[PDB]
Amino acid sequence: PKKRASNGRNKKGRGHVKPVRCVNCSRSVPKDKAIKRMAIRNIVEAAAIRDLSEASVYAEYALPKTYNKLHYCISCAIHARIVRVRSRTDRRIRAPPQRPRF
Amino acid sequence: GKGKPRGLNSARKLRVHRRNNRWAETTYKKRLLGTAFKSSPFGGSSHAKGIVLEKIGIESKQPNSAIRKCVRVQLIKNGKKVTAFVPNDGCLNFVDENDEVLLAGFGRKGKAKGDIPGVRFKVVKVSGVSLLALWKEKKEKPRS
Amino acid sequence: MRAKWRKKRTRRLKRKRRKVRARSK
Amino acid sequence: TRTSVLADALNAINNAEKTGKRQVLIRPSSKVIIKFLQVMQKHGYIGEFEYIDDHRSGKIVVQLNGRLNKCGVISPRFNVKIADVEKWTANLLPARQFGYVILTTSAGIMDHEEAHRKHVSGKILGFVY
Amino acid sequence: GGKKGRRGKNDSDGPKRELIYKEEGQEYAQITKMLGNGRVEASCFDGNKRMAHIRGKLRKKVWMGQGDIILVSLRDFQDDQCDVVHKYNLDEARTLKNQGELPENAKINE
RNA sequence: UUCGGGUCUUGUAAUUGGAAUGAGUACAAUGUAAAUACCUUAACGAGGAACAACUGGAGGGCAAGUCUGGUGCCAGCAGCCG
RNA sequence: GGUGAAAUUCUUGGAUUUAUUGAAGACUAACUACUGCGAAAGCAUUUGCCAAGGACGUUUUCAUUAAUCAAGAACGAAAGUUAGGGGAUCGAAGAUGAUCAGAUACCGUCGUAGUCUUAACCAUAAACUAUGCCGACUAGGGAUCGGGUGGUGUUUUUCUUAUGACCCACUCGGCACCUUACGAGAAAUCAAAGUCUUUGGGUUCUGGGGGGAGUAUGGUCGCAAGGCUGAAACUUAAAGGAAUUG
RNA sequence: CUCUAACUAUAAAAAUCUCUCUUCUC
Ligand SMILES: [Mg+2]
Ligand SMILES: [Mg+2]
Ligand SMILES: [Mg+2]
Ligand SMILES: [Mg+2]
Ligand SMILES: [Mg+2]
Ligand SMILES: [Mg+2]
Ligand SMILES: [Mg+2]
Ligand SMILES: [Mg+2]
Ligand SMILES: [Mg+2]
Ligand SMILES: [Mg+2]
Ligand SMILES: [Mg+2]
Ligand SMILES: [Mg+2]
Ligand SMILES: [Mg+2]
Ligand SMILES: [Mg+2]
Ligand SMILES: [Mg+2]
Ligand SMILES: [Mg+2]
Ligand SMILES: [Mg+2]
Ligand SMILES: [Mg+2]
Ligand SMILES: [Mg+2]
Ligand SMILES: [Mg+2]
Ligand SMILES: [Mg+2]
Ligand SMILES: [Mg+2]
Ligand SMILES: [Mg+2]
Ligand SMILES: [Mg+2]
Ligand SMILES: [Mg+2]
Ligand SMILES: [Zn+2]
Repeated sequence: PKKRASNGRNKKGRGHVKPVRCVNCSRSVPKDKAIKRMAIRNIVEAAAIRDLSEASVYAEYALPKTYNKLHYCISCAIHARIVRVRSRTDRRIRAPPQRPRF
Repeated sequence: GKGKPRGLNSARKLRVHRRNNRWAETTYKKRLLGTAFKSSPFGGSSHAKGIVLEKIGIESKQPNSAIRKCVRVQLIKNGKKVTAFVPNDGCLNFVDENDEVLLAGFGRKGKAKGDIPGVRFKVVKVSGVSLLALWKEKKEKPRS
Repeated sequence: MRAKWRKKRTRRLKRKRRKVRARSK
Repeated sequence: TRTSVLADALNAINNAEKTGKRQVLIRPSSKVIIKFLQVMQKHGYIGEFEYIDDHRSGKIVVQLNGRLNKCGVISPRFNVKIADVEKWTANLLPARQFGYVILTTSAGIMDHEEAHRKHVSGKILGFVY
Repeated sequence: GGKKGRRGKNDSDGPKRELIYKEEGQEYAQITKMLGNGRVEASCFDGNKRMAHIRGKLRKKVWMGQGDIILVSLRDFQDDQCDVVHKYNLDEARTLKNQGELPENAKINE
């Protein structure tokens, strides 16, 4: 039976979208059923911020960030802990998991 | 509103649609194709005589463990050969080899009944006399 | 069994039967 | 496309009655709708309707009072012989004490009892009760 | 082994049973080949190869393999087929071998 | 007052009586072209009223047994479930 | 290199990485969304040309010219087939190196056909919203795309204004969405799967238990692959749908 | 009745299983 009224795709009026590959297993999966995660982070972690600051010329370097949108498959997304199985009454909710920190 | 047409001048397509759909049934298809006359062991026949060829028993299905005592009979009307079942405790011995036996339907519309595989016909009479009269010793086999 | 592989096995039977008929046509 | 206009009118009446309203706005407003609602007025199943001239098919505003429970067209206007009137009443009306199979005879659009009184019968339009 | 055993009848006849002989149609035979559908092929000690049904009280109650002495009941109406009725566990089979109810040319020993 | 008459009736018992009657035979007559047969009717014709009603079924569907003996997944039954 | 871990493989003829560059072919990242166009497949770099199209605006024009459709036709993903062109990547077959009891499977390295194209075929997909099309009505809440109306609205700046971009309100059309049952369902659920025993708006196609079987045969299309049409004999008491507790 | 910030990141191998299922009424 229908487990998802949206079918998981989130297409609703296209018929076909262009697939994208998984970052882990390289699964040719449609771009909308290709759960996306925008990893924006520091090129140097908080573990080495002090070390870099003490041992860097150009006092108060901006310490540029790194940006990458990861296109996971769905099997990896279940397994690589990105997305989790949910209650059938919890599948309703599409909001992100409540603002990890405020 | 519905798949069928509804106009006052749509009798033709309604009739032909019903006529084309009637073939989906099994009774109507059998009656019109005349499969009973051509392929069935008897053509529209409730009873049929035959000659006993050999005297075999067949094991039952899984939930039922036994060997039902049947008999292979070659029909006289056309020459077909069918297995048939002698229905009672001590009736196998009553029918002897190479005697005329009158087979009847098995009651399940020409299909195997119960736990007995590959049989579709009872045995009602043997050598002119009925099985039920022999089983209660009301009549005896003429032994001709 | 899958309908796919039953279909393919039927197609291979048709392979052999078509080659046989073409030999004897 | 709009094939049977009276069907649209009666469907609108049914929908606006089931929801508990007291008025309907029927758009196309032909002769047959006017006669049908006039018969319903004569028998009380409807209130005080209204024709709104548009110079284009007009419209109708229907007032209800909750007395009606179901309209409905017999979309193929079957030729109903005077012998088959009783069969239609049995198949459509819920009881013999009331209900009316509105049918169009050569003497106009009339309820089945009136047609049986005139001893005339024609095609069937719909049913009200 | 398994949890099946506790569901069983627990019919423990381990002690030496008294072997059953052949009676007016019941005859000894040897399993030649194992077939499917719970049916076996038995070479009887008469020069014939009968087809013997794995039979009630014997189907999933005792497990029998190739080259097993066996007792089988015939059917007078059909001689070709028969029914396996009892199985001898290789000890009383030796006793019958010495007493020689069966031709001794059929030597089956571990 | 235990009762209990059974005061008022309804069944069960190889107890026990008196009746009625055909199914059969059969003088006749009717019937029929002639005969059967039917309607009528002499004379016989019921006590175990032997003048003897079977056909299927008794787990459910489906009314009626978890009584007795026999066979032990045999024999067999069972339209289906069993 | 690569991996769970290894090995096959390339390397002091100096590989792997290091800087400029050059060649080829494919692709069009990030922008990319419960967003758009299209009859469906499908469509994502810029610019020009070619014609086409939906929606809106219209006190413009014809007046039933329309809806659905047997026969007939046009397109029809990927794969595949003939030839000509290319030939980067990735990779059916194959070659091996591993893992295993076996592994000619999954992990790995090479690797033809193919992938990319110009003509000619093919006409099948879980070609799915598993919901035919046209038409009417029925219930509340926001947003979103295209168009159009009004604002004594706001920033814009070209002194003011005209645009544009927003803000508020309304309307038409579209992909959609939230809540709810007062309706429908065997329910999962559906704002249509409602207005269906209170049964009839028009209309096309399909199904009558499972298997045999989308098989055989007979046509027909195709070079071939295969497509369309398409049973029975026989066998079976179930197969199946949704949901509840383990 | 007033607000848009923090972050990572594992995938060795594991095949198979035979009986036998049994009433719910005050
Ligand atoms: Mg599932
Ligand atoms: Mg998703
Ligand atoms: Mg669209
Ligand atoms: Mg057997
Ligand atoms: Mg125990
Ligand atoms: Mg009786
Ligand atoms: Mg009986
Ligand atoms: Mg009995
Ligand atoms: Mg009863
Ligand atoms: Mg170098
Ligand atoms: Mg781009
Ligand atoms: Mg867009
Ligand atoms: Mg067509
Ligand atoms: Mg191609
Ligand atoms: Mg080529
Ligand atoms: Mg390989
Ligand atoms: Mg290998
Ligand atoms: Mg590989
Ligand atoms: Mg490669
Ligand atoms: Mg198809
Ligand atoms: Mg389909
Ligand atoms: Mg069928
Ligand atoms: Mg099928
Ligand atoms: Mg053909
Ligand atoms: Mg299920
Ligand atoms: Zn993956």
